[PDB]
Amino acid sequence: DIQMTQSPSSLSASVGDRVTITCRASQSISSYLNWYQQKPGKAPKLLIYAASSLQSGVPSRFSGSGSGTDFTLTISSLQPEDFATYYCQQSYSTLALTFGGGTKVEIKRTVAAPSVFIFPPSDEQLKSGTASVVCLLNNFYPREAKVQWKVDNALQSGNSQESVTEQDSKDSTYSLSSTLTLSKADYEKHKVYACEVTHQGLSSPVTKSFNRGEC
Amino acid sequence: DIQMTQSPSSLSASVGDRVTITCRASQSISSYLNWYQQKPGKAPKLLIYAASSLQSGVPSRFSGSGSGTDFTLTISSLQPEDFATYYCQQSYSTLALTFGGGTKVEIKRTVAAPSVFIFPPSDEQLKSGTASVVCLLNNFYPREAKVQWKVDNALQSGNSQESVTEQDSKDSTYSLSSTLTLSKADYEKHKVYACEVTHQGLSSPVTKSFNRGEC
Amino acid sequence: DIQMTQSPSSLSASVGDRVTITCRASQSISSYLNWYQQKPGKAPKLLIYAASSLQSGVPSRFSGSGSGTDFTLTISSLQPEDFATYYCQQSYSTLALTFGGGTKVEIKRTVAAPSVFIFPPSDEQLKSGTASVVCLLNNFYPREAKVQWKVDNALQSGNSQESVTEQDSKDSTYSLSSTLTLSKADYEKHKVYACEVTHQGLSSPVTKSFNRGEC
Amino acid sequence: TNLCPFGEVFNATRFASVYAWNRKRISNCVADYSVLYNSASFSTFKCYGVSPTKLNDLCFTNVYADSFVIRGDEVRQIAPGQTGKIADYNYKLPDDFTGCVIAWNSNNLDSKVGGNYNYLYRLFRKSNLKPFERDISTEIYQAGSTPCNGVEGFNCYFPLQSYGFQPTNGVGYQPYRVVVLSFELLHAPATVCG
Amino acid sequence: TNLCPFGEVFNATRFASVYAWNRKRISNCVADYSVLYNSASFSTFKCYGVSPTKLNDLCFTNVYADSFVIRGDEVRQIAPGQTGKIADYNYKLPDDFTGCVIAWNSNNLDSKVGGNYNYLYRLFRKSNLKPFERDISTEIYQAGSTPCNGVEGFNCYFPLQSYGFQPTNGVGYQPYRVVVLSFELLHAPATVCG
Amino acid sequence: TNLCPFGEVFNATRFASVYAWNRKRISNCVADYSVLYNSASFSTFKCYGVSPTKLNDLCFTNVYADSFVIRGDEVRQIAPGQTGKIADYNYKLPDDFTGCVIAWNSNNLDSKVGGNYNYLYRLFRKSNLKPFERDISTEIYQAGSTPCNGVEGFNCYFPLQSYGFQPTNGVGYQPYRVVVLSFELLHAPATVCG
Amino acid sequence: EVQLVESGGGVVQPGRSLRLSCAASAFTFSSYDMHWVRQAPGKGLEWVAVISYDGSNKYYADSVKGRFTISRDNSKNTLYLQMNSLRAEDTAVYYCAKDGGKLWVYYFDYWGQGTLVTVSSASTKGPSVFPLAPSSGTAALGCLVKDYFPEPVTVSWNSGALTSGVHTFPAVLQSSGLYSLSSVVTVPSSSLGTQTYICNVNHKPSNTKVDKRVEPKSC
Amino acid sequence: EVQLVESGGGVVQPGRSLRLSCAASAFTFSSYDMHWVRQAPGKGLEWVAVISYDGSNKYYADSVKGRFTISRDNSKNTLYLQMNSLRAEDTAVYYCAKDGGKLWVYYFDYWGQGTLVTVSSASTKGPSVFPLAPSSGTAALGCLVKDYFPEPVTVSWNSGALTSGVHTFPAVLQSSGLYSLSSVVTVPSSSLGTQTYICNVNHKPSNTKVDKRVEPKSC
Amino acid sequence: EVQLVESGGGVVQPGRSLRLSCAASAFTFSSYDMHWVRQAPGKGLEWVAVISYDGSNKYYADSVKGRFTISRDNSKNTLYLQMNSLRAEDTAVYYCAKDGGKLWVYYFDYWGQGTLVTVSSASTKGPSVFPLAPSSGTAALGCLVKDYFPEPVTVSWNSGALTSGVHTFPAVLQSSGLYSLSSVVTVPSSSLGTQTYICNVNHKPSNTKVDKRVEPKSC
Ligand SMILES: *[C@@H]1O[C@H](CO)[C@@H](O)[C@H](O)[C@H]1NC(C)=O
Ligand SMILES: *[C@@H]1O[C@H](CO)[C@@H](O)[C@H](O)[C@H]1NC(C)=O
Ligand SMILES: *[C@@H]1O[C@H](CO)[C@@H](O)[C@H](O)[C@H]1NC(C)=O
Repeated sequence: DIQMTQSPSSLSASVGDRVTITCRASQSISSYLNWYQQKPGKAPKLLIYAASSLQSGVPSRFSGSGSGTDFTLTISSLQPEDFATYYCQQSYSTLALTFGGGTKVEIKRTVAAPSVFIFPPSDEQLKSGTASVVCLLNNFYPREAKVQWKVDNALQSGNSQESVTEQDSKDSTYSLSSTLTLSKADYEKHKVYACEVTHQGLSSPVTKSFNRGEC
Repeated sequence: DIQMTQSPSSLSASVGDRVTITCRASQSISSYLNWYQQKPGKAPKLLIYAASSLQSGVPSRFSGSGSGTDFTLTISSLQPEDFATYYCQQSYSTLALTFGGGTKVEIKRTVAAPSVFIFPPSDEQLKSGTASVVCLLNNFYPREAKVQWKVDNALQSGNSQESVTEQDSKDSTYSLSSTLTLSKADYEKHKVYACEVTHQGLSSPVTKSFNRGEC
Repeated sequence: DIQMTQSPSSLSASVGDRVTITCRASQSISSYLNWYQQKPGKAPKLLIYAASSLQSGVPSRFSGSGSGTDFTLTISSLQPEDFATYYCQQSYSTLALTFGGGTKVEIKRTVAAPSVFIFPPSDEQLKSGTASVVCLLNNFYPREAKVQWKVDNALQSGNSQESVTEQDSKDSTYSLSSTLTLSKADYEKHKVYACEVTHQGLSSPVTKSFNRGEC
Repeated sequence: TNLCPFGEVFNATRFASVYAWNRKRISNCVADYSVLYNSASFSTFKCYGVSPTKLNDLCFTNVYADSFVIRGDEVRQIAPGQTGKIADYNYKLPDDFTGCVIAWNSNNLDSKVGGNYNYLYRLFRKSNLKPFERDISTEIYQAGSTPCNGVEGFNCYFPLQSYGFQPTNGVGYQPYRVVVLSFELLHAPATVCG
Repeated sequence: TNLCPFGEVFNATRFASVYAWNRKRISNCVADYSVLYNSASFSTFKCYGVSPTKLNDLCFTNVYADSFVIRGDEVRQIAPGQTGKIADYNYKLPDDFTGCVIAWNSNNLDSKVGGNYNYLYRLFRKSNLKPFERDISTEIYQAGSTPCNGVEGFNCYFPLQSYGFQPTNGVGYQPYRVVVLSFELLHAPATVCG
Repeated sequence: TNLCPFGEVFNATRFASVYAWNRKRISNCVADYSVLYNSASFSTFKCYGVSPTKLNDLCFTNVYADSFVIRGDEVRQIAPGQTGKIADYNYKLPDDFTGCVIAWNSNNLDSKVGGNYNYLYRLFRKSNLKPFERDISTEIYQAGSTPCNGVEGFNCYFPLQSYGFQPTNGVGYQPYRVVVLSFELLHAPATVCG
Repeated sequence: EVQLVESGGGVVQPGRSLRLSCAASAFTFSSYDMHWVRQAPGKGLEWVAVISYDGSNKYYADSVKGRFTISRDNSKNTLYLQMNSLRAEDTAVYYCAKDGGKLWVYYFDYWGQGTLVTVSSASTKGPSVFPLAPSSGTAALGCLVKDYFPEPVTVSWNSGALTSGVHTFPAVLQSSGLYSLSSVVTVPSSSLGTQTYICNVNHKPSNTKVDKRVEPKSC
Repeated sequence: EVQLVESGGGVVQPGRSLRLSCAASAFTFSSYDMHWVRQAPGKGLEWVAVISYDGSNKYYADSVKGRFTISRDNSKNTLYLQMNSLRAEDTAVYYCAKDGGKLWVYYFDYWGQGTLVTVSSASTKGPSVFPLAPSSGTAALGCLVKDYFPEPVTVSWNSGALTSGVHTFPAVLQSSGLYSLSSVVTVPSSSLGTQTYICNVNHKPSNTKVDKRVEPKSC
Repeated sequence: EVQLVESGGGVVQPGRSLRLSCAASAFTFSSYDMHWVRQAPGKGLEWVAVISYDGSNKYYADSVKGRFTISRDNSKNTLYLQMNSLRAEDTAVYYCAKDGGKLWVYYFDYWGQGTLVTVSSASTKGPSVFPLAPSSGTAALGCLVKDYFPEPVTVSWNSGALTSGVHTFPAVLQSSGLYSLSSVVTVPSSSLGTQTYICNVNHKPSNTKVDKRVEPKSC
């Protein structure tokens, strides 16, 4: 059908900078493209329609251009209230509308070194029958940090899940919690659980490790 | 077996210009290539044999060169009597001789804008049962003009045939007649027949159109 | 498994020159590579182990370097006693060890034009039932010379075999003998046996020919 | 009164082969799309360039109604940017088509116990069709180096292949009637409106 | 006395599927490799990084014993620089592995008259596994453009395929138990020695 | 009297396999091509470099008569710029060959009720033959990485494959005897003339 | 000045039916078409179906075509959205949106706040909370609220007294169908035994309130 | 000074046989080989067969091998070309050509004027002529001579009085096997009703003469 | 100062067994592992099998795994190599090599002189010598020692009087299983009939001595 690619996936920008976002389609559409804005949690909001028309009540800093397959949305001077996720949506396919993947804009601050912590399962969960391990990353910037779980120095994938907090209002740094889980029979079968972290702000990878039932 | 490609397919040249024609073979032949000349309607005539030998009674302006697969025929100074079609023929395959596709040389004149006309079928043909539409191009240069037939603004291909007159002796411009034909049941089933023309001398395509039985 | 490629296959060098030999593996090995030396006829001898360790009693001119897949052995200043064949052997695969193809180093002398001779079968071999033809190359440099057998001007391959003498101690030129063989019924069936030679020192190919039973 | 005769198109007793896609011209009549809205028997109904809803409040210079027959699997192929036998050799659309497309099975009507072979399709052509091009040339295709001098055989194939339509055919192989409703609006008065 | 329990690994009654490669950790015990030397029933015994002989005179920080089951044809695949189903989707090695690999047929034990299907293997994965990576995710693979929303069918496949092991299976198709014995030596005291 | 014995070549009772293409040398004799002109039983007769007609009025230093056997489909392959099994692995021509080629079916003679397998052809070779090269080496071809140490089996094939010639074989599969008549003229006296 | 009110959202087992209501205000609901847009948790927007201004033309997305229903009552300025035989894929947030009619192509002018719909074949279950204590430059502690259904759950630290440094991680629906959530708070390493820390959580749908103490690991 | 005369060309149904004659003059027909070359309408040259000077060696193209025959009579300096079981593909113009014998490779030195041969399973049919009138800066009119067989047909304007601007389009053999031709002539738009225009066509093989008036379309 | 002595090499029919001995000196044979390396004629090295210092660990190459045997007697400082059911592929030169033990990876420190082993299902056969005379700027003559088995054979010119310019070509094992060798010597063209040339060859295993005269071809 039709697919829309929005770039970059996420960008860091500060106040007063000129931001540009590109949206590309599988095939050509003359001017059947729209730009919308949606804050975290808040409902979606319109910014630009037709790719070349400013919506009423929208600041003039937003400008749209492009035709065919590639379109651009540009902000002459960024503002604190503009830090939201922007969607680009095509309209050529009325009855099979599709939207862009989204582009979340964060505040371009200094690089924050993650604070990494490890926490073993509680004996109460041991009673239940399951086991869960928590690897915490706090106050890091940007959000692009790789978290890897090691079981007895063995890489494990897919058995945990990560959750990222929104950019903080105070220091504009993120927090990540990785929960590595398995059953009781699968927990004692191994001895060492370690959480390696790779981040831009780390000169070397940092891993927190422990041994089962040792404290 | 063996195939011979002669380039260009057709070229425009004026008197006094130096013309070059290339002939290429599928595989290599030392000197087993010939150049012949044939005027429109007149029987074929020899110019060069062996690719490096001038035929007796042939003007010195014709010169041949090349060996292996690629051969060239060159005319130092073109003359009005030299405007003919030149064939290049290989001789390495005695019992399966093959000739070139031909290269017709026209007079390099100014670009002539086609005069385009449309003519509907006569009622006499309507009585017969068939229907034919004539699209006429006259006094155009060069001959490379696309003629497209539209039935109710619908492109049709293969149902007509085009015939091109020879380059004129007076103004050196061509004439083309396209006859679009179908049966009586197929003629009234539609309403509009149009003949779009695309030519180098036309800033924009020109189409002549009409509506059935309206005059 | 693992394959080792040593380059060049053979090189010509003179005394005092700096020689370099490369050895490449299918995959990566840290330092599990060795260099050995073996003179013609004499048993193999070690030069370098681990690719970065000089063996005791070995001249300092031999130096090893490289890791992963590509390794180099370098001789700062060549000596007459160093003219031998060098093998590079990997060690990462303890139980499936493999060695290099070998690199024989000859003395870089002037180009020697081969002396070529032809010799027909003796009547004694004719009595036996077989037939053999000898094509001799002597005093040529380098050893890279193509010998081709022609039967009635027809190229023949695989029916003979070539034997190359070692580089000579006096003039450092090689000798080659090609024995072309077939049965009695296959010998008289043809008339002309010729041995064409192609060598770097020959401006044109040289062939020695004869006719059966003519002397 | 001056209503556009869309019914005779959708309720036509017989249809054409795809390579010979039948066309109808609609002009100087009232544009009543209610028949589409009421008709719930549409297997597929997909529009492009303009929404089907706010159409009866919109005028155009002319309307073109294309009709043909394909199989179920080829239904997806009737659209811009589509590729396949039907897409390139039997019917085509531009990169800026403006209109609607409708498709519905006609197995009850366009199938026979002995197989309905009346409908055919082009299977070969030396070049892809231009947009909205109709080709019914009976030229024999040259598939090999040997020229085909009006005769069939080696590297010489009949350009048309007949469809196999039977009551027992699969959904992707049962017949489907397909319509393309295209609206054109130029710098000319629009003679059709809702 | 403080001997490493390698026997329970090689004499384990039951093994795991390759995608779920079982692991054992060996530390603070005496390194007795005589069992390997005495045991002549090894189908394949190939080491890399260090010779198997001068090992009982050598210490390491830790030992990792990997165990799984494959077919005979896949035996060659258990090695660095190897490619194949087992190489990329079920088990992997680095470009600097240091240890040994052992393989032996277990057809008498790991085959059934009705076919031993207890052992499975990953057949699809959108990316090659990282070195020494274990993946047992039950995610349905997306093979086509259409997302697989937790359901199987078109372009939606179960990542695990069960092996067919029977007494009559071919040598390359009969089950084989495979072990990887890896020795790690860091800037830490070595608690295991011969 | 001093006539070239072309008859013994074309009327030879037996022929050779293509890979072992038989050759005859013709010199110091009168060049009588009438046998070719009279003989209308030639399946194919194609010359290159010089016309067959004005040949008996032309001298050359030497003549080479090549003879072998192929199937009907391979007849086209005997020519310069040809590709195929026969073209590259069993017989070859230069880019400047000068002579003639003749071919005729010998199914009545070169076929058996049980199949005539006496004639063979090379099917593999690590490099294409040089012009007018004859190869009858019995070396086993190395098709895989594993060297073939004089034994057949995996990636080790016998270079020769025997033709299947029977009375019931197809035209392209029935045997055909093929001759190449090449004329060489150097800066030497020509001992053969018409 | 446009006001839209989604309502009727809730949770139900798969295969059931649900009705959703959008209330229009401050504009002519009768003279514009309406679209329904759903957005799954963490994903983006997804078009569903659209209705004309007059309610005579109906269209739906292929993913739900023949499964949903869209209707409107201009007299009441109300928009009705019926979803029969719902699948687990239908768990998302729905919004109602105006047509706009400014072009022959559909854009989206205004949106409501939206309402939440969830599908799951599971009953409500009491949450289980577990402490997340630190060990031996500050430290941090937290609580895990795991195995609770459905959303949402309310978490506080020191009965709300502890505010700074508190991060309540977004919940996630695990394969079992339940939800798990992590709450964390960083404290100086000096104060670990003197100050008591108790995470207070309330789950109104299940009517469960639990206050769990957290103490550093001891051995 | 070389003269060649092709003759015997004509039209016949497919599968029949035809004999063609080339007469040699001003050269030794006996001491040179002969080739036959055919050229289809609108295409280029196509080699067919060749005969020796002495008439003992014969060769033909694969396309006709075993279907044609080439023979010569040096006593008469005549060259005979027999074509048995002719196909529709054989419709073309044939020429005879000298050998030349200047090389071991065949070239073509001299050619005749050639003769025409056609194959068609159709009878002669009376032409049908139709007017091609203009409408409402000059204009142009023409006549279409359609459905006539075989070639050729003669066309004139105003019984030959109208010459300037006249273009007689080359004929083409349509799928029905017949021929159609278009004749055109441009005239100033001022003179359209005063001067009468009549295209006069004659077809001698069918013995048909028709003079058709052309008048501008009226409505 | 390390001395190794291979012994026990010889020739045998395929499928038989052979024992090879390596004698150690000037080093502790008991405290190092041993490898066996074989090198085919004209090829390079090929690893076979290895034994520990203590003789308890054994390993062999796949090409011979389960076919060879390696054992050692540290009391005698002797290394034993038994090869059962030998193939024609086993014809090569064997060497014994020390372990070195300088790394966790095996290198080769010292080698012996090696011993020769051959496999062939053929009996010893008397050599056949044939002259290789020149014809009509110097010339050259030679003798061919063909159809002899096994290696080696000794060749001289003029009973050793003729030394300069003599080249004894390496032998080669032909498909028949026998050996052929060529010996050559260049002489000035002036001296061809005055000086007599006789190639003197001896084959001790077959106990055959032949002196063959060479004279230029005469006709
Ligand atoms: C087409 O036929 C159906 C019944 O087959 C009918 O309901 C419909 O009204 C017809 N179409 C029109 C435009 O009347
Ligand atoms: C494993 O079992 C075998 C017999 O099945 C036994 O010989 C061997 O000693 C056992 N392994 C150990 C470490 O004892
Ligand atoms: C070859 O044999 C045929 C009959 O089989 C005979 O006619 C012909 O003359 C023979 N060839 C010659 C050169 O005599």
